[PDB]
Amino acid sequence: GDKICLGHHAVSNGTKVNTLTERGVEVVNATETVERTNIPRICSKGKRTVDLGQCGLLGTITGPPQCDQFLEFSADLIIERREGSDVCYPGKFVNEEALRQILRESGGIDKEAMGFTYSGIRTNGATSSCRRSGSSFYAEMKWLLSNTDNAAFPQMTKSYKNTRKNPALIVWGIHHSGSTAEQTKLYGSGNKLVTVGSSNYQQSFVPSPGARTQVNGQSGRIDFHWLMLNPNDTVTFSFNGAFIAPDRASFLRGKSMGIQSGVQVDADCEGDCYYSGGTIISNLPFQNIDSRAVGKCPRYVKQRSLLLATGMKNVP
Amino acid sequence: GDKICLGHHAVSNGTKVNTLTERGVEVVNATETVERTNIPRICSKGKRTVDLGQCGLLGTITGPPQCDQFLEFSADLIIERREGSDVCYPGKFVNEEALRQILRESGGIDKEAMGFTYSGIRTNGATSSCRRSGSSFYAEMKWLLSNTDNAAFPQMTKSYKNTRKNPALIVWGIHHSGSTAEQTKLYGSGNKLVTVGSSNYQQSFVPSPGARTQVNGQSGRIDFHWLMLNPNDTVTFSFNGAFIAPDRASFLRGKSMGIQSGVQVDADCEGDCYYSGGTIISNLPFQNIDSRAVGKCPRYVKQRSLLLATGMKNVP
Amino acid sequence: GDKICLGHHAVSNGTKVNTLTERGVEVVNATETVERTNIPRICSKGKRTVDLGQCGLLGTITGPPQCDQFLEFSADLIIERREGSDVCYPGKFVNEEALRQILRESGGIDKEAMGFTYSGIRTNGATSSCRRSGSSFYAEMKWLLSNTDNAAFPQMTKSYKNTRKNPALIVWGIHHSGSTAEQTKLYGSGNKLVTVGSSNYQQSFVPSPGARTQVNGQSGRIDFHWLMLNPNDTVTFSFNGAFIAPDRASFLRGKSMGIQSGVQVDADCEGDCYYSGGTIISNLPFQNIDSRAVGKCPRYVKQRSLLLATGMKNVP
Amino acid sequence: AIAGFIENGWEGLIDGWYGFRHQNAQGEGTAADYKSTQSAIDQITGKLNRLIEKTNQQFELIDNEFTEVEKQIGNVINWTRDSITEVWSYNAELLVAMENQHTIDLADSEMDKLYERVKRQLRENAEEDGTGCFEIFHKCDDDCMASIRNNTYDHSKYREEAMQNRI
Amino acid sequence: AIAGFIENGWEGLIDGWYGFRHQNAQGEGTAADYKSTQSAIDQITGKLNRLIEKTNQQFELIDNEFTEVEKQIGNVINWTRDSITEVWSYNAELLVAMENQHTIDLADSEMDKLYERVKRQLRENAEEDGTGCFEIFHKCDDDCMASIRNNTYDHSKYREEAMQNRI
Amino acid sequence: AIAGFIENGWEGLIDGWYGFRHQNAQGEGTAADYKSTQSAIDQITGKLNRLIEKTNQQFELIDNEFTEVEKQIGNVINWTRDSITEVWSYNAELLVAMENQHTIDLADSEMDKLYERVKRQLRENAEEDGTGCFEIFHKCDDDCMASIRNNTYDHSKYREEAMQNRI
Ligand SMILES: *[C@@H]1O[C@H](CO)[C@@H](O[C@@H]2O[C@H](CO)[C@@H](O[C@@H]3O[C@H](CO)[C@@H](O)[C@H](O)[C@@H]3O)[C@H](O)[C@H]2NC(C)=O)[C@H](O)[C@H]1NC(C)=O
Ligand SMILES: *[C@@H]1O[C@H](CO)[C@@H](O[C@@H]2O[C@H](CO)[C@@H](O[C@@H]3O[C@H](CO)[C@@H](O)[C@H](O)[C@@H]3O)[C@H](O)[C@H]2NC(C)=O)[C@H](O)[C@H]1NC(C)=O
Ligand SMILES: *[C@@H]1O[C@H](CO)[C@@H](O[C@@H]2O[C@H](CO)[C@@H](O[C@@H]3O[C@H](CO)[C@@H](O)[C@H](O)[C@@H]3O)[C@H](O)[C@H]2NC(C)=O)[C@H](O)[C@H]1NC(C)=O
Ligand SMILES: *[C@@H]1O[C@H](CO)[C@@H](O)[C@H](O)[C@H]1NC(C)=O
Ligand SMILES: *[C@@H]1O[C@H](CO)[C@@H](O)[C@H](O)[C@H]1NC(C)=O
Ligand SMILES: *[C@@H]1O[C@H](CO)[C@@H](O)[C@H](O)[C@H]1NC(C)=O
Ligand SMILES: *[C@@H]1O[C@H](CO)[C@@H](O)[C@H](O)[C@H]1NC(C)=O
Ligand SMILES: *[C@@H]1O[C@H](CO)[C@@H](O)[C@H](O)[C@H]1NC(C)=O
Ligand SMILES: *[C@@H]1O[C@H](CO)[C@@H](O)[C@H](O)[C@H]1NC(C)=O
Repeated sequence: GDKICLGHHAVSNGTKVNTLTERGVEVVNATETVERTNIPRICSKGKRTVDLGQCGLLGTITGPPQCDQFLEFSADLIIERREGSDVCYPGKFVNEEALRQILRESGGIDKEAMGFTYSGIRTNGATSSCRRSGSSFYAEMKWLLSNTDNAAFPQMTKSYKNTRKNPALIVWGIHHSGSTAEQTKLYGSGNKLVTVGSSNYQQSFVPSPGARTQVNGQSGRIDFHWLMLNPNDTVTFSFNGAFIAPDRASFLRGKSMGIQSGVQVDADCEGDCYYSGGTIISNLPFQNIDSRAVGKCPRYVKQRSLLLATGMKNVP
Repeated sequence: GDKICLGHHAVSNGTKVNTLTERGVEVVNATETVERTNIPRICSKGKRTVDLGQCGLLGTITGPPQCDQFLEFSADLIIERREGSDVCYPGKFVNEEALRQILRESGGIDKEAMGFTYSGIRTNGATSSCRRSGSSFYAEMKWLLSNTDNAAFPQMTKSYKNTRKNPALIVWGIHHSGSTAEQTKLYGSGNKLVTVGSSNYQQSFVPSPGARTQVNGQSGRIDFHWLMLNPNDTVTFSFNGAFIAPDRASFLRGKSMGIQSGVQVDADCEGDCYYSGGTIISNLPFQNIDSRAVGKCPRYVKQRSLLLATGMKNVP
Repeated sequence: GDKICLGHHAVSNGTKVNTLTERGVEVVNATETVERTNIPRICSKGKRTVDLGQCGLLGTITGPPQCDQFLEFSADLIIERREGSDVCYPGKFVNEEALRQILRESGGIDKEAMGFTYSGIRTNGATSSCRRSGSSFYAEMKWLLSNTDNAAFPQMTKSYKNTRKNPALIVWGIHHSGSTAEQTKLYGSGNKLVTVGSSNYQQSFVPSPGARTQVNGQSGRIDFHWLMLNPNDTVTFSFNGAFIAPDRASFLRGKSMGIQSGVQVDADCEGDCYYSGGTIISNLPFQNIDSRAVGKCPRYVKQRSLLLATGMKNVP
Repeated sequence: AIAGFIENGWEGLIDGWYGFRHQNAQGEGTAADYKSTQSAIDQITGKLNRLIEKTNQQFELIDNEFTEVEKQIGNVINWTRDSITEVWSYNAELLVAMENQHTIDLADSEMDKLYERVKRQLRENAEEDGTGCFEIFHKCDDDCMASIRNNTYDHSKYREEAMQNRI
Repeated sequence: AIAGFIENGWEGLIDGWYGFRHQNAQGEGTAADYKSTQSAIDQITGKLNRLIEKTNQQFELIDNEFTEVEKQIGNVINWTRDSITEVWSYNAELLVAMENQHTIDLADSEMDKLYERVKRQLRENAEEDGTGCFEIFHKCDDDCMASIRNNTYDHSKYREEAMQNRI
Repeated sequence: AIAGFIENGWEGLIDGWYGFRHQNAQGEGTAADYKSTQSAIDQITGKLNRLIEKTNQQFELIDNEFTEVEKQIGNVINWTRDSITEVWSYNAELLVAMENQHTIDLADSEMDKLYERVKRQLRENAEEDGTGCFEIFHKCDDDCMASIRNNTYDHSKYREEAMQNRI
C-alpha cells in the first residue's frame, strides 16, 4: 500500500557539542562561542592615536627630551610602549599608577604657565642626563639652585590659582642629592623643607641626600609628586631648596583610552577591544585570548572553546 | 454532529516579553522584575536616626561647634550631608575614609576622659575659626601652647590605658603653623617631634610649618591622626610642641548603618535599602535606580526593565 | 480481557527538592550539592610541610630565636599559627601583609651573605628580649652601635649587588630608642638619617625616639623595611646610626601555598582545599563551611544545603 | 462554527485559563476547567515565590559621593563594581528569558495534558478534527457534555451507537 | 485490578525505573524495561559528571585572621568577597532548581516515550484505558506479553481476531 | 523500502530540515517542508541575536604589564579578577550546555509537531507504522501526496474507501 514518511535531515560529519545531560552529542551544525582569533595590530581607524614610543606617559607632564612631541599631545587612543620612560634624571613619581590611570582616559593634556619668577637664586639647573643640545633639563620644570656654590637659598613662597573650570594637574619635585657635599654646593647648608598646600590638601617633604646606585651617571634622584588643584583653588609652595619647581600646569582635554602594547598601529582596520598582543575583533560573547584585555570586550573565559549548537541532532 | 472543543484564554492587548528563542513574544500577563520606583525620602521608621546636617561625621570625635549635639550621639541609621564638615580650624584626617567607614556602622560613640593634666604649659589654645561664644576650639581636644610667647615647650610624656572590654578610638593632632615665626611664638624655637606608641602601633610626626592658602582666615593646618587602642593596651604620647592633645577617648556603642543623602527623613514609612536620592522599597530581585545603593537591596542591573511572564501565550 | 500497563517506580519517603516551579517536590532520590563536611586536620600527604608554630613567617627572614629552624626553610605547604611572632625586640614590618603574601607562595627561602664589614663602630648589639644563651639578637641582622657610649657614629655607605638570576628580598631596620638619652648613648648626638636606594627604588628614614609602652621590658622599637632587589641591580645603604643592618639577603626557592590554622597536621590523608578549621575533601561544586577557604576549592555559598535530584518524581 | 486551541485562543474565556466550548442540539457553550487552570497558576506562583525574594545580605558604603577616595583604590572599586554589574545584568536577562520560555511551554503543556486526557475518556466514540476539537459520533446533550468536563463520562454507555456511526 | 503511570507509581517495581505490569489468564506480572531505564540513568549520570567537577583554579589568602589588615582595603576585600558570595549562592540555587525541574521532566519524557512506543507496536489490536494501560482486544499469554516487552510483537498475527472483538 | 524519523535521519534531505518521503505507484519522492523548517531556523536565529551581543560596558586598565603595581593591591586585583574569571567560565559553560539541550529538544519538538499534524489531517484513512510513517489505506497518486504536504488533503473524499480497506 501507499505510505508517506515524516523525516528530518542529517549528515555524515556531525559536530560534537555538550548538553546538560550528554558530553559530545553530535548535531548537524554548530558555531563557536569563544573567540581565539586576534589581529596582531592596534586597529586604530576612526581614532586619534598617539604612539608614545620612547616617551613615558607620566613624562608628558614633566617633559624629558623623549617627550617633547607630546608636551601638549591630544588623542583618543593612547599607546604606551615597554621602552617608554618618564624620566631623564633618575627618579620616579609617587603614586605613579593612579596618575597614569588618569592620563590614559584624559584625552591628552593642554599646558598653561603658572607664572613664577625668581629673585636671588639661579633657575638654569641642568644635567648631562637630560640632554638636548648637551646638558639640559625637564622642559616643564625649573631646577632652582642657590645663586652661587654653597650659597644660601632664600626661603620663598610662590602660588598659583586655577582660574579655569576644570581641575589643574600640578606637579613638582624634590631633589635627593648624592651626598651632603652636593646638597650644600647646590642649595647651601642647613636642613631643608618643602611644604605644599592647597586647601583640600597639605603635605610636606624633606630631601634625603646620600649615596645611591649610579643611574645614567647620576647618584642623585628626583621624587616627583602631584595633585589635582581645584577650580578657583590655590596651590602654594613654601620652600628653601631641593625644589624642582613647575613652570606649567596641565589640564585634561577630554576622553581617551590608554593601552599597553608591543605591535604596530594600523589606521585601516577598525577595532574596540585591545590587548598587548593586538586587537580583538569579534562578536562572540566570550574570548580566551587575554584576561587583561580592555575596551568594549567579550568576557574573558578559561576555556579554549564552547560550541553552541545551531542545528538539530544528527542521526545518520 | 455534536462536538467538544478544548481551548485556552487570550486577549486583545498581550504584553510583549523575551524568551530564549524570541524577542517580543506576546503573553496574556507579565510582571516587572526591575525596580525603577524610588521614594524621595529616607524611610526611617523603626530606627534611631541621627541627621548630622552641618556636622561632619569625623567631626563627632573631635567636636568642632557644628557637632556639639553629637559628641556622644547614639543611632541605628546615620545620615551624612553634603554640607557636613569635620572641622573648624582647617585640616583633614589622615586615613579619613576608613575611619568614616568604622563610625558609620558603630552604633554611635560614647566618650570617656583620658585624664591628662598639664604643668608649665598653656592649655587654652583657641582660634576665631572654631567659635562658640567667640574664639574657642575643638571640644574633645586641647591646644597645648608654650607657657608664654616664644617660650620653651617642656618635653612631656602622657599615657592612657584602655581598661574597657572593647577597643578605644584615640585621636590626636599636629599643628602646621603658617610660618616658622608662628611655630616659635606658640611652642618656641628648636625642631619638634611628636611620637605615638601603643604596642600594636608605632609612628612619628614632625610639624611642617609654612605659608598655605588662607582657609577661613587661617593659613595653618591641623593634621588629625588616629588609632584603635586595644583592651588593656596603653597609648603613649611623647611630644615637645605642635601637639593637639586628646581630652577624651571614644568607644563604639553597637551596630548602625550610615548613608549619604540629599532628602528628608520620614519616620512614618519603613525602609531598608537606601541611596542618595532616597529609599527603595521593593520586593523585586533587581533595581535600575542606583548602583551604589546600600542596605539590604535588590541587585543593581543595567536595564530599565525585564518583564517576567506570568501567563501563557497570547493567540487572539 | 488481557491488558498491559506501563509504569515507573516509586517509594514511601521520597526526598524533597526544589524546582523552577515548586518548593519541596518529592523525588525518588537526590544527592547533596553543598559540602558541609570538614576534616579537622591539615591533610598534608604529598607535600613538604613546615609548621612554623612559635615562629612568625616574617620572622624567618630576620631570625629571632623562635625561627632558627626556619632561617632557610623549604616547603610546599606553609602553616602559620596564632602564637607565631615575627619578633623578639618589639617592632613590626612596614608593608607586612604584602611580604607575608609573597613568602607564603615562595617555596621557602635560601639565604646568602651580603658581605658587609665594619670599621670604627660596634657590631655586637644585643638585648635581653632576643635571648638564646642570654642576651642576643636577630640572627640575620647586625645591631650597629657607636664604638663606645655617647660616641660619634661614622657616616657610612655599604652596598650589595644581586648577581643571581632571581630577585633578592632585602630587609633592614630602624631603631626607635625609648628616649633621646638612649639614642645618644648608642649612636651619639646629632640627628640621624638612613637612606636606601636601589635604582628602581628610593626612600628615606629618620629615627623617632621617645617613650612608648613597655613591651617585653623594652620601650624602644624596631621598624622593619624591605624591598625586592632586581637581578644585576644594587641596593645601597647610606646611614649614620639607628640602622639595623642586614647580614644576609633572602631568595625565594619555588612555589608553595601558605595557610593559617589551629589544628594538627596529618601526612596520611591527602587534601587540597584548606581552612583554619582544617581541610575540606569533597567533589561537590559548592561548600558552606568557610568563605575564606583556600587552595583548589568548592565555591563558597550562603546555603546549608541544595539538593540536586538524581531520580524521577515520586507518586506512591 | 467552533474551533479549538490549535487555531487560536478564546478572547471569550473569562473565568479560567483553560476550558471547553461545546456545540450540540441545545446550543453552544463555554465553561472553564478548574484543576488544569489552577495547576498552571500554582506553577507560576511558585516561580514568583522563588524570584520575589529579598536578599538577606547587607552591603555598606565602600565609597564616597561627598569626599572622593584616593584615585587608585577608587578605580579598583569602580572596576570591581562594574564587573559585578555586568554579571547581574547578564544573570537577570538570562533568568527572565529562560523563565519566560519555560512559562510559555509550561502552559502549552497544560493544555496538551487536558486534551489528550479527554481523547482518552472519549475512547472510540469520537475523532480528532485537528483544530483541537473532538467530533463526537453520537448525540451528546448538555448533560453528556457536562459529564465529559467533570470526568464522569463513561464511554461504554455510548459505544455501540457511536462505533456504528463512524462506519 | 491494576493501573499504570497516569494514576501513580509502583512501589513494587524494584529492579528498574520503568516497566510493565500485565494481566492475563496465567496471572499478573511485573518486569522492568532495561533500555528506557538505562537511558534515564545515563542522562542523569551525565549531569553528575558536569556538576561534580572540582575547580582547577587556585586561590590564595588575601586576608588575615591573626593580624587584621588595614581597614580600608580589608573592607574592600570583604565587600568584593560578599558580592561574589551573593553571585555563587544565586547561581547554585538556580542551577539546582533548573536542573531539578529538567531532571523530573526528562524522566516523565522517558515514560512517555515508552508508552507511545508500545501503542504503536500494538497498532489496531488494543485501546488506551486512560490510566496508562492498554486493553488488548485478544488473548495474550505470558509469551505474547513477553513479545510486547522485548519489542518483537507482530500485530498482523493477531489483527483480524482483535479488530473483530473491538466491534 | 522506506523509513521515517523514529529510525533515523535522511542524509538525502538537502533543501530543508524537515520533510516528506512518499512511496506510491508512480514511485518514491522526497520534498522538504518550508514552514516547519523555517520555524526551527527562526527560533535558532533568535538565540544567536541574544548571544551574539557585544557588551556596551567599557573597561579600562587597572593594572600594569611594564611597571608592576604594589604587591598588596595587585594581589587584590589579581584575586578579584580570577573570581570574576571563574564566574564567567561557569556561566559560559552552563549557557552553552543549557542552550544546546534546548536547541536539540526544540527541533525534536518541531518534527513532533509536524507528524502529529499529518496524523490529524489523514484522520481515519491511515495507520501509524511506528518508524514515523503512515500506511495510507487507499491509493494516493503524486497529487494526493502533494495535497497532504501542502495541507489541502480532505479526508472525507477518501474515507469510505480507506475505512473499508482497514477491515
Ligand atoms: C551553520 O550555522 C552557522 C552559524 O550560525 C551558519 O553560518 C552563519 O550564517 C548566518 C545566516 O545568515 C550568517 O549571518 C550573517 O550576519 C552577519 C551580520 O553581522 C553578516 O555579516 C553575514 O553576511 C550574514 O548575514 C553568519 O555570519 C554565519 N556565521 C559564520 C560564523 O560564518 C552556517 O551557514 C550554517 N551551516 C550550514 C551548512 O547551514
Ligand atoms: C498578572 O500577574 C500579576 C502578577 O502575578 C497579578 O497581580 C498579582 O496577583 C497576586 C495574586 O493575589 C498578588 O498577591 C498579592 O500581593 C499583594 C501585595 O503584597 C497583596 O495586596 C494581595 O493581598 C496579594 O497577596 C500579587 O502581589 C500581584 N502583583 C502585583 C504587582 O500587583 C495580576 O492580577 C495578573 N493579571 C491578571 C489580568 O490576572
Ligand atoms: C541515589 O543517587 C546517589 C547519587 O547519584 C547514588 O549514589 C551514587 O551511585 C553511583 C553508582 O555508581 C556512585 O558512583 C561511584 O563513585 C564513587 C566516588 O568517586 C566510587 O567510589 C564508586 O565506586 C562509584 O564509581 C556515586 O558516587 C554514588 N554517590 C554517593 C554520594 O553515594 C545512589 O546509589 C542512588 N540511590 C539509589 C537507592 O539508587
Ligand atoms: C572664588 O570665587 C569667588 C567669587 O566668584 C571669590 O569671592 C572667592 O574668594 C574665590 N576664591 C579665592 C581663593 O579667592
Ligand atoms: C593586662 O592586665 C592584667 C590584669 O588585668 C595585668 O596583670 C597585665 O599586666 C596586663 N597584660 C599583660 C600582658 O601583662
Ligand atoms: C649588568 O648590567 C650593567 C648595566 O649597565 C652592565 O654594565 C653589566 O655589564 C652587567 N653585568 C652582568 C654580569 O650582566
Ligand atoms: C566612579 O564611579 C562614579 C559613578 O558610578 C563616578 O561619578 C566617579 O567619579 C567614578 N570615580 C572614578 C575615580 O573613576
Ligand atoms: C571581614 O570579615 C570577617 C568575617 O568574614 C570579620 O570577622 C572581619 O572582622 C571583617 N573585617 C572588617 C574590617 O570588616
Ligand atoms: C598577576 O597576574 C599576572 C598573570 O596575568 C602575573 O604575571 C603577575 O605577575 C601577577 N602579579 C602578582 C603580584 O601576583
